[PDB]
Amino acid sequence: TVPSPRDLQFVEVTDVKVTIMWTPPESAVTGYRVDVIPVNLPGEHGQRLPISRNTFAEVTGLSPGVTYYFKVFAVSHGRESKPLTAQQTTKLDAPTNLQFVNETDSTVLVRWTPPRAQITGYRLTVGLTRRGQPRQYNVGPSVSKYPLRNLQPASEYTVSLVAIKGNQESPKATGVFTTLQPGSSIPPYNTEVTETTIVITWTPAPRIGFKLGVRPSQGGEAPREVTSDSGSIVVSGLTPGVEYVYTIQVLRDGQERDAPIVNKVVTPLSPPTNLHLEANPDTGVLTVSWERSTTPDITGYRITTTPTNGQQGNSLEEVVHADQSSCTFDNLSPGLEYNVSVYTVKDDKESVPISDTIIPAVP
Repeated sequence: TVPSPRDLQFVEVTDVKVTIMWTPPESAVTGYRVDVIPVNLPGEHGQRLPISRNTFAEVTGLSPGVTYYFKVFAVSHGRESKPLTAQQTTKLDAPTNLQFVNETDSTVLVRWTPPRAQITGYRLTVGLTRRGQPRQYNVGPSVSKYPLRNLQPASEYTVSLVAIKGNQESPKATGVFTTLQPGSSIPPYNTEVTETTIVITWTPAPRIGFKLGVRPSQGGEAPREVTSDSGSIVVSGLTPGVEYVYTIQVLRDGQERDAPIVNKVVTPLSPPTNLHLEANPDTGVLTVSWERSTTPDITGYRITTTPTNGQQGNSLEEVVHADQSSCTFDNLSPGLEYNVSVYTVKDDKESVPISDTIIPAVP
């Protein structure tokens, strides 16, 4: 009979990571192994951590806003103790890429990318950067844009947006914008950002054009700056996962007669490509491999397996470092269909996955 550890403590709790530590039993122990199991959600994925002599464990690759069981087993003489078990809910992740479109000198359209967690609403705060207290707006959980009105012209505003889920609040997404000078008419424009492009679109008009500059906010790449009267400018060749300052300036009769509009955005992470699944019927292990993501400075990859038949409890995931272009899954039922997905991971951010299905041949 192996005595169990004691006093489970939560050292770090973020949206994607939980660090736990515990007190050893008063007996000689080979090491500890940690299981992480979702409490309520069947679509979520668990993890099994290898044995270690450390009295703490850092668990990453968790889903924001999800409750997990954390179970610590002591190991001795090849036998395991009863688990030391505690529950923790991860925090919410913040909305990303607050974007602003100037419509008039008093109206601005706010846009953003919703967080990964399931939410019940947003709290949107907008106020003059250097004057007074900001207004607050209650925003619904399904929307990704909000119109602002009665703004002071030629004035800089500070904007914050937090996601809400019941009593839980995410960290804030922040941004700044400056309204147009009074009475100024700019053609209606729209912006979109992808992994490698920043695009501006508008309806062409005689003697009106746009200039779009893009440069990395942290430096490291040469700046870009091009113009067009065609109604669209596509700046491609950008690096995924990088913060870019992009500047828009209207051109009237080929001349710059209005102040430039300054914006900031982070390009989405790029997924891995060329996913391959190979199942060995004689050993029972599945090998997953991919071509590295084109995103530099990622933190790793997250690999999930899910049976396509809605089964529960057979949903494990693996987190690997960025030098790994492969991983293996051991106990998958042969003859059954599994969906395997691989995500590029950078801190609490993830790419869209690359996915494929496999039927392990039952020997």
